Amino acid sequence: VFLGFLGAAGSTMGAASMTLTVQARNLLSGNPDWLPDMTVWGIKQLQARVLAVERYLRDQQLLGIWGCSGKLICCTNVPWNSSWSNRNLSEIWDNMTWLQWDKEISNYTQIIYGLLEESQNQQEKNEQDLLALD
Amino acid sequence: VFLGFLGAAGSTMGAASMTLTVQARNLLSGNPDWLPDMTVWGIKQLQARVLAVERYLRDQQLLGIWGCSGKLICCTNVPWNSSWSNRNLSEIWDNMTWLQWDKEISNYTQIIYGLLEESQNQQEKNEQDLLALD
Amino acid sequence: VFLGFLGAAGSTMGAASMTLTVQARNLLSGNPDWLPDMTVWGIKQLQARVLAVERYLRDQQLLGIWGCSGKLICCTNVPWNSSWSNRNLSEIWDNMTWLQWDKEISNYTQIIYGLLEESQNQQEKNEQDLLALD
Amino acid sequence: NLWVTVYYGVPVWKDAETTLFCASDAKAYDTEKHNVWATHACVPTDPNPQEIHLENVTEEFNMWKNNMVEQMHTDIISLWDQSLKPCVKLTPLCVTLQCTNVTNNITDDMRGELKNCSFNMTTELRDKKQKVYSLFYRLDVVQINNKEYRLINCNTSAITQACPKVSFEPIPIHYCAPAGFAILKCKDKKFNGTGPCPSVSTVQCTHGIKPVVSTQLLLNGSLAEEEVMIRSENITNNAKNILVQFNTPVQINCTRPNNNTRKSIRIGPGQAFYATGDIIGDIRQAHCNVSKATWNETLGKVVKQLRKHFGNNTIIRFANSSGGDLEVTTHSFNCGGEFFYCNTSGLFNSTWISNTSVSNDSITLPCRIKQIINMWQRIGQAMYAPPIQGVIRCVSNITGLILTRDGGSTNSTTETFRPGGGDMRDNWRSELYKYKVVKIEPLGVAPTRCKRR
Amino acid sequence: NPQEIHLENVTEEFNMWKNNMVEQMHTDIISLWDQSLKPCVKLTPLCV
Amino acid sequence: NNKEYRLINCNTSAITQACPKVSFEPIPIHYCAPAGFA
Amino acid sequence: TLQCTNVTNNITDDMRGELKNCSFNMTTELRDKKQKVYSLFYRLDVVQI
Ligand SMILES: *[C@@H]1O[C@H](CO)[C@@H](O[C@@H]2O[C@H](CO)[C@@H](O[C@@H]3O[C@H](CO[C@H]4O[C@H](CO)[C@@H](O)[C@H](O[C@H]5O[C@H](CO)[C@@H](O)[C@H](O)[C@@H]5O)[C@@H]4O)[C@@H](O)[C@H](O[C@H]4O[C@H](CO)[C@@H](O)[C@H](O)[C@@H]4O)[C@@H]3O)[C@H](O)[C@H]2NC(C)=O)[C@H](O)[C@H]1NC(C)=O
Ligand SMILES: *[C@@H]1O[C@H](CO)[C@@H](O[C@@H]2O[C@H](CO)[C@@H](O[C@@H]3O[C@H](CO[C@H]4O[C@H](CO)[C@@H](O)[C@H](O)[C@@H]4O)[C@@H](O)[C@H](O[C@H]4O[C@H](CO)[C@@H](O)[C@H](O)[C@@H]4O)[C@@H]3O)[C@H](O)[C@H]2NC(C)=O)[C@H](O)[C@H]1NC(C)=O
Ligand SMILES: *[C@@H]1O[C@H](CO)[C@@H](O[C@@H]2O[C@H](CO)[C@@H](O[C@@H]3O[C@H](CO)[C@@H](O)[C@H](O[C@H]4O[C@H](CO)[C@@H](O)[C@H](O)[C@@H]4O)[C@@H]3O)[C@H](O)[C@H]2NC(C)=O)[C@H](O)[C@H]1NC(C)=O
Ligand SMILES: *[C@@H]1O[C@H](CO)[C@@H](O[C@@H]2O[C@H](CO)[C@@H](O[C@@H]3O[C@H](CO)[C@@H](O)[C@H](O[C@H]4O[C@H](CO)[C@@H](O)[C@H](O)[C@@H]4O)[C@@H]3O)[C@H](O)[C@H]2NC(C)=O)[C@H](O)[C@H]1NC(C)=O
Ligand SMILES: *[C@@H]1O[C@H](CO)[C@@H](O[C@@H]2O[C@H](CO)[C@@H](O[C@@H]3O[C@H](CO)[C@@H](O)[C@H](O[C@H]4O[C@H](CO)[C@@H](O)[C@H](O)[C@@H]4O)[C@@H]3O)[C@H](O)[C@H]2NC(C)=O)[C@H](O)[C@H]1NC(C)=O
Ligand SMILES: *[C@@H]1O[C@H](CO)[C@@H](O[C@@H]2O[C@H](CO)[C@@H](O[C@@H]3O[C@H](CO)[C@@H](O)[C@H](O)[C@@H]3O)[C@H](O)[C@H]2NC(C)=O)[C@H](O)[C@H]1NC(C)=O
Ligand SMILES: *[C@@H]1O[C@H](CO)[C@@H](O[C@@H]2O[C@H](CO)[C@@H](O[C@@H]3O[C@H](CO)[C@@H](O)[C@H](O)[C@@H]3O)[C@H](O)[C@H]2NC(C)=O)[C@H](O)[C@H]1NC(C)=O
Ligand SMILES: *[C@@H]1O[C@H](CO)[C@@H](O[C@@H]2O[C@H](CO)[C@@H](O[C@@H]3O[C@H](CO)[C@@H](O)[C@H](O)[C@@H]3O)[C@H](O)[C@H]2NC(C)=O)[C@H](O)[C@H]1NC(C)=O
Ligand SMILES: *[C@@H]1O[C@H](CO)[C@@H](O[C@@H]2O[C@H](CO)[C@@H](O[C@@H]3O[C@H](CO)[C@@H](O)[C@H](O)[C@@H]3O)[C@H](O)[C@H]2NC(C)=O)[C@H](O)[C@H]1NC(C)=O
Ligand SMILES: *[C@@H]1O[C@H](CO)[C@@H](O[C@@H]2O[C@H](CO)[C@@H](O)[C@H](O)[C@H]2NC(C)=O)[C@H](O)[C@H]1NC(C)=O
Ligand SMILES: *[C@@H]1O[C@H](CO)[C@@H](O[C@@H]2O[C@H](CO)[C@@H](O)[C@H](O)[C@H]2NC(C)=O)[C@H](O)[C@H]1NC(C)=O
Ligand SMILES: *[C@@H]1O[C@H](CO)[C@@H](O[C@@H]2O[C@H](CO)[C@@H](O)[C@H](O)[C@H]2NC(C)=O)[C@H](O)[C@H]1NC(C)=O
Ligand SMILES: *[C@@H]1O[C@H](CO)[C@@H](O)[C@H](O)[C@H]1NC(C)=O
Ligand SMILES: *[C@@H]1O[C@H](CO)[C@@H](O)[C@H](O)[C@H]1NC(C)=O
Ligand SMILES: *[C@@H]1O[C@H](CO)[C@@H](O)[C@H](O)[C@H]1NC(C)=O
Ligand SMILES: *[C@@H]1O[C@H](CO)[C@@H](O)[C@H](O)[C@H]1NC(C)=O
Ligand SMILES: *[C@@H]1O[C@H](CO)[C@@H](O)[C@H](O)[C@H]1NC(C)=O
Ligand SMILES: *[C@@H]1O[C@H](CO)[C@@H](O)[C@H](O)[C@H]1NC(C)=O
Ligand SMILES: *[C@@H]1O[C@H](CO)[C@@H](O)[C@H](O)[C@H]1NC(C)=O
Ligand SMILES: *[C@@H]1O[C@H](CO)[C@@H](O)[C@H](O)[C@H]1NC(C)=O
Repeated sequence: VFLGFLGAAGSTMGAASMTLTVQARNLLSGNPDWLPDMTVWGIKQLQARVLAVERYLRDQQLLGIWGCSGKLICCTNVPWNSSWSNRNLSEIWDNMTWLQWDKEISNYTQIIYGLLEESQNQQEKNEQDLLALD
Repeated sequence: VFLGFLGAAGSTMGAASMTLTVQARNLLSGNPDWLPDMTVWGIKQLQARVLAVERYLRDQQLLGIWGCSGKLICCTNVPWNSSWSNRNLSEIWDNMTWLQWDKEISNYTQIIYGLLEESQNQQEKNEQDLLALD
Repeated sequence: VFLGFLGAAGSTMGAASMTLTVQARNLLSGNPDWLPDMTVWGIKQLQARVLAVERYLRDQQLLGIWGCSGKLICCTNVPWNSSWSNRNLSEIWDNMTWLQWDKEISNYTQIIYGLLEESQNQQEKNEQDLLALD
Repeated sequence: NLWVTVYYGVPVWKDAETTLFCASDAKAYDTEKHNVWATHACVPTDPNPQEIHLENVTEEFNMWKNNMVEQMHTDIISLWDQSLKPCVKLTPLCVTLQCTNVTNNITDDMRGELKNCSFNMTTELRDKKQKVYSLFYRLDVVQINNKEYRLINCNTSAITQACPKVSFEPIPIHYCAPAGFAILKCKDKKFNGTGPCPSVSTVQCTHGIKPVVSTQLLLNGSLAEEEVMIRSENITNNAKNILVQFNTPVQINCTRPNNNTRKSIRIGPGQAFYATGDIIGDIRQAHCNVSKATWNETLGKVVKQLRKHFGNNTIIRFANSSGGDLEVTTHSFNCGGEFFYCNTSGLFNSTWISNTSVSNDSITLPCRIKQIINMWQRIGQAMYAPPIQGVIRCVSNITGLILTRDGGSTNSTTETFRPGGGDMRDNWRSELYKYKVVKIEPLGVAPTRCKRR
Repeated sequence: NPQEIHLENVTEEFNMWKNNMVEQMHTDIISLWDQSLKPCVKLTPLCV
Repeated sequence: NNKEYRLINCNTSAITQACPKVSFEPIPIHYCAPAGFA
Repeated sequence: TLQCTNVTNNITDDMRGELKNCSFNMTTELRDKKQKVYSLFYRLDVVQI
């Protein structure tokens, strides 16, 4: 079910996974037209919509250095750790929200980005170069 | 044949398909250097070249939410509808321009974007997650 | 070995190839916060960080028109020319820096970009369209 | 068995503060007043306001730590200065003014204070100078010692005249969220201001807000939902103000009865100063009418909402203001161009029994008028209000109050709620209490079973 | 080198009287006058 | 009403002198299209 | 125009003393009247005409 923009903010992570392209399509282009030339009030909103794409491309950069690169669901080769969220499957995706998930991972989330940028493409790419000549 | 930028605007869609990378390379970087610090005349042209990448990334976002993501020719899994352009093959690609094509689709084009953003990656991704565990 | 940002500027190209994601992660987001509203000194630094993403997306465009598109190591189908760097393997990757490499290619580098944007995706894509119907 | 998987586009937000937009409201081209408040730069409103309710969502709001109020406060101030920047300056008006009381002091028990001032003003040319007259009005020096006068506006700051082409009629301005961010809108009828909102929706552009500069009485504001709200940053602490929102709008009618006229005397090569001409017709003081039955009912409805914090079956009082600044002690606002400074002492004489209080079709309020305002927090400038040619009458809804509690050991005795104000940010919290700005963080990680290569 | 590329087989409908390029150069020349005369010498005491 | 005179420029608007260092000789100015347009 | 005066202490004019007790008609708060003030001082100045 759609329910529009951010409609599944309190639903399950499996049901909210069914609304990924809706939250994405409305974050980048909230296009305001600035054809009128008004001096000092443009530099505040233009700085805002320039920092918007600076924050956007920072996520695309993190979504580029990882083996994941399609702007969709994507799988990696880094194993899940039992210390992170000591829970089984379907306890998460059918009784948890993305907010409460990010809250429990916020303690351990900072190292996961490093485990996705070094443990893979510093070695996966190196293995791809050392396994394609044959 | 090349014929430079926009050289195949009146040619066939098959011949113009042979000049995709030429129209792309000259739309993003028309780089003007703004090292001189002139007060009020920069905010108009800088707003122009900021809205340029805002319009550019809007297309990349639409070219990201779809199964298509390579900045090239790309195929999907949505079938063509006989109500859209009641014409056979080679009647299009050898006697039609991209302008006249966009004109006839302009009546039916708005739903095709929805058929490419929901009928696929809301389901293709979901099927990819439910068909990769084996 | 890491050695941080630009740590392998004088190392071998094979050892520096082990630090690609480090040089990439720190070039795009050097995020300065511009919440304070100061009139004339913002337009100089904001123009700088707008030309930063204009130069960034120009590389992504060149990294998009080529068969290479993953922001990683990537291989093509254009053969190496003996006129470019008359050297064997392991003479480069174990006794040369990326700076000295770009210096020797600077004489012949301008045509390589053309050989990667036309000799491939003007023909590789066309062959992909003419070899997928079966 | 299970591996980490990234998900791009998850509904995850973190509260932050960033620059917001502003809306044109779309009738701006048909206004053609050359410049309204923010018609200058704001962009038109979307055809359909994307108001999406988020089910199962409880979000913690806090209107008193909000950064949207600081933005609208800094937008209004920068709106004042940029509006008065290209207009006519009146620094040569700081001269000596030999003035005279108005010719009609009839029954000096009643008051009459307009000063038929004449002075040597500079002219079109620089060689000669001409003598003009008729600045008028109560705000003035007493002189140093026909009696001499000068401007005490000149005793503080420089003076510039407001452009006569622009207007002060508030255009509905609703702030808008930029790309990548969102605005969360509380929706339950009763809301403390501080606490979790169980019914939250999201929008980009907010609902239409009229920038109204008013003290002691909130005007043309948004009505509450079903019950009168008593909001405060800290109810126990006395110094913190008590914002009130009304359920039923209190009708108020203000009039400047003096059928007035203007004079365009020429000063300098391009400038032109507008002076208050001789009053045509009879004269009497400006006033504001509030129906006594509606105000009696509104007080009888607010007193019950106030007893919930201060005691069931107890008495509360509220007298008039204490004293101090004229903009603080008086219900100051604008209408048509003139700036009414009415005294609300005729409204706040009340003590309350647990069932009643301790005809007269209406309650009238005396009101003085002022044209030179030092309301600007930059004390380097002051604005001269141009005279309005004709009679002025404007109606309005009263939706709010700003009250201060008398401190001390008044527990066993009664409490007193004198009116107050001063800080402009309190005028905005009655409209931005239900709004919070959040930034979107769509990068999420979650374990599923899948394998690459 | 001015990149002047002719587009064969192309007929484009032009209208010089509804053009917005004229409005831009009109608003550029006026803003050019004011910014050029802004820091110069004022002669208001010459009105004698 | 040697006869007196004044400026009728002063009868309309303020006056400012043109900078003597700048010139009014027109430099060839051709407009240019930004990125993404033609 | 500033009618000035050497400082009152030139003691031993072999050593130098150069601060000018200047007084002048400055404009005031109002535009009608003008007041006379003093004490600009210091070596940087004209010699007059
Ligand atoms: C602030 O709070 C104060 C106090 O709460 C409010 O001020 C008060 O306002 C009222 C209304 O104006 C003032 O009331 C006075 O009313 C009398 C008229 O009533 C008297 O005389 C009647 C006949 O003339 C008589 O019938 C009345 O009742 C008697 O007789 C009946 C018969 O059955 C009997 O049953 C009763 O027991 C009585 O015996 C009653 O005696 C009126 O004359 C007053 O005005 C005149 O006099 C005053 C002072 O003398 C003078 O100031 C006026 O100018 C005028 O000359 C007056 O209207 C009451 O006096 C006010 N209180 C004070 C302290 O002044 C106030 O409204 C609130 N707001 C503000 C803005 O201040
Ligand atoms: C709170 O909200 C109320 C709305 O109820 C506001 O009250 C309105 O205030 C405005 C501005 O002062 C008033 O509009 C003015 O009306 C004057 C009288 O016009 C009469 O004739 C016209 C034409 O038929 C009628 O539409 C109108 O109702 C009257 O019968 C005008 O002279 C004023 O002119 C102004 O705008 C014109 C536009 O061209 C300019 O040329 C003028 O120079 C000038 O700027 C103006 O239109 C209005 O009458 C009030 N009443 C309403 C709508 O009920 C409050 O001001 C507002 N704020 C506060 C703090 O209370
Ligand atoms: C506020 O004060 C001002 C003064 O600063 C005052 O304006 C003056 O009003 C008087 C009213 O009598 C004007 O005096 C007359 O005005 C008429 C025009 O209406 C003239 O025609 C008169 O001159 C005739 O009579 C004179 C008598 O000797 C003759 O000498 C002359 O030749 C004419 O025949 C006379 O001037 C006065 O002119 C104005 N002042 C100005 C500058 O216009 C104003 O009325 C006061 N307002 C209030 C409400 O008190
Ligand atoms: C709240 O309400 C109270 C009353 O409950 C109110 O207090 C009153 O204020 C008025 C002024 O608004 C006072 O009246 C003055 O009293 C002084 C002496 O105390 C007189 O000198 C004053 O007259 C002078 O000015 C007149 C102007 O023309 C001259 O004609 C005259 O010759 C004098 O120079 C004036 O009468 C009044 O005394 C008080 N007190 C009471 C209880 O009435 C208070 O102002 C209200 N507001 C606030 C902010 O508290
Ligand atoms: C630089 O020059 C300035 C002048 O521009 C000078 O300032 C003046 O100093 C003198 C010092 O005597 C002041 O003169 C006296 O000042 C006292 C106050 O301290 C007054 O009380 C005096 O007046 C009384 O005596 C008079 C004598 O007749 C009486 O007439 C009068 O009624 C009083 O009883 C007298 O004015 C003088 O006032 C100042 N000038 C000003 C404008 O204040 C300054 O000192 C010089 N500095 C140096 C270092 O040379
Ligand atoms: C506006 O300007 C007029 C004229 O410029 C001012 O009139 C001036 O008034 C003063 C005060 O009375 C006069 O001073 C007196 O002069 C006489 C000699 O003329 C002298 O004996 C007295 O002791 C006193 O100093 C002054 O002369 C007079 N100017 C003229 C030209 O007559 C007027 O005061 C100014 N202000 C206003 C508010 O009108
Ligand atoms: C120059 O401006 C200042 C203000 O910036 C003037 O100060 C004024 O001083 C008077 C003194 O009486 C203040 O009056 C106040 O009255 C209330 C009662 O109404 C009393 O409780 C206070 O204690 C005080 O006496 C007045 O508010 C204050 N401000 C203004 C705007 O008048 C100063 O007088 C000005 N200079 C001259 C020469 O007038
Ligand atoms: C505002 O509301 C209050 C509360 O309803 C009104 O108070 C009421 O006032 C009337 C007349 O002033 C009172 O009636 C009189 O009461 C006296 C008490 O001694 C009695 O002797 C008279 O014969 C007469 O009955 C009434 O009791 C009082 N209370 C209530 C509950 O009605 C007040 O009048 C209102 N103000 C208005 C309408 O302007
Ligand atoms: C500051 O202002 C005062 C007064 O505005 C100036 O005083 C003026 O000084 C001059 C030069 O001595 C006086 O001129 C003389 O006037 C007499 C007649 O009064 C005449 O016979 C002489 O031939 C000479 O022209 C002038 O009258 C006097 N002004 C007044 C009102 O007395 C003063 O010079 C100004 N400058 C300074 C630095 O103080
Ligand atoms: C204007 O106000 C003044 C007072 O400021 C009034 O002047 C006094 O009026 C009384 C009448 O009872 C006379 O007895 C006094 O002699 C007047 N004072 C002076 C100085 O003359 C005056 O009545 C008021 N009205 C008018 C029309 O001037
Ligand atoms: C404020 O003014 C309005 C309009 O002038 C008043 O509304 C009128 O009230 C009278 C008396 O009840 C009615 O007969 C009219 O039909 C009303 N007109 C409208 C348009 O509603 C209002 O009563 C005034 N309020 C006060 C407190 O004076
Ligand atoms: C201030 O400087 C002046 C010179 O510019 C000194 O004036 C002279 O002092 C000598 C003392 O030897 C006298 O003989 C002269 O007559 C003075 N000149 C004049 C013109 O009078 C003066 O002494 C210095 N100091 C003071 C206190 O004024
Ligand atoms: C899990 O995390 C802990 C502490 O971060 C680490 O010691 C352990 O090796 C990790 N295990 C796996 C399987 O990643
Ligand atoms: C074609 O479009 C029509 C109307 O939009 C729709 O009813 C029909 O199902 C479509 N058919 C296919 C094959 O998409
Ligand atoms: C190498 O480059 C030369 C000159 O650029 C060219 O003539 C030759 O064909 C190239 N050979 C290959 C194999 O690319
Ligand atoms: C007249 O003006 C004087 C100015 O000193 C003022 O004090 C007095 O109250 C006024 N008289 C009136 C208005 O009756
Ligand atoms: C309000 O102020 C009182 C007195 O300082 C203090 O005891 C109380 O904790 C405060 N409450 C809040 C919410 O700030
Ligand atoms: C106190 O509470 C009771 C019951 O909740 C309520 O009926 C009463 O109205 C309250 N106090 C007053 C005097 O309003
Ligand atoms: C209010 O009225 C109720 C019901 O008549 C009564 O029980 C109560 O005592 C009254 N309270 C007061 C203060 O008169
Ligand atoms: C006052 O509120 C009433 C109730 O909806 C409304 O009809 C009226 O238009 C409002 N007036 C103003 C000025 O907002």
